[PDB]
Amino acid sequence: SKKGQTLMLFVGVVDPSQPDRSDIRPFTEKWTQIWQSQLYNNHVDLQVFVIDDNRAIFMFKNGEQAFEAKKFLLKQEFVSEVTIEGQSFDG
Amino acid sequence: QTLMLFVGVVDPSQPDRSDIRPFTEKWTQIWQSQLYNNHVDLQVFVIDDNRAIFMFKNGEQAFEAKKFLLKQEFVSEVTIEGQSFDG
Ligand SMILES: [Cl-]
Ligand SMILES: [Cl-]
Ligand SMILES: [Cl-]
Ligand SMILES: [Cl-]
Repeated sequence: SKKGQTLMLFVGVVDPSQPDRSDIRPFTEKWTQIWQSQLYNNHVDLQVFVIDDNRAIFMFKNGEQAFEAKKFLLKQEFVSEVTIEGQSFDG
Repeated sequence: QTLMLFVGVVDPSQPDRSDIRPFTEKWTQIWQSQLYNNHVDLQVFVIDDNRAIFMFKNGEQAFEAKKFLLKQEFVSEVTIEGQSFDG
């Protein structure tokens, strides 16, 4: 069982070597898994879903850690943006 | 185990358009409400202008919802995933 509401991140990826290119799925898959590993080693457990060729969702086991994860991701070269969202309605 | 559904939405009156956020927001709310009136509680996370995640913390209810959603005119696709953290 979890403590707290469910939060996730959306994480955009840009390859600076090809900056206007959105169809970079291999690169997004590579780097999101690396970031997941680095976050795991900082004691932040999350599940990754690659939902576009250049965008992924990180779902947290503990939503309290969403800000630590956003802060980490925004330090990474290939992260273009990061937003945090909770549930859309009231269910 | 918590289960979730990835739900794709299509507006047949705006065929081949993904920029249908108002329609997606309306219909995901309606489906959530209809399921709640039959005792299935879920949370919606809208993830694109035509896609949402429905999360079922009573996990088994996800298969009931999947059956309900796949027969909706405005649902293009529904896939089911389990919540799982490496460890
Ligand atoms: Cl590391
Ligand atoms: Cl994962
Ligand atoms: Cl944000
Ligand atoms: Cl909700």
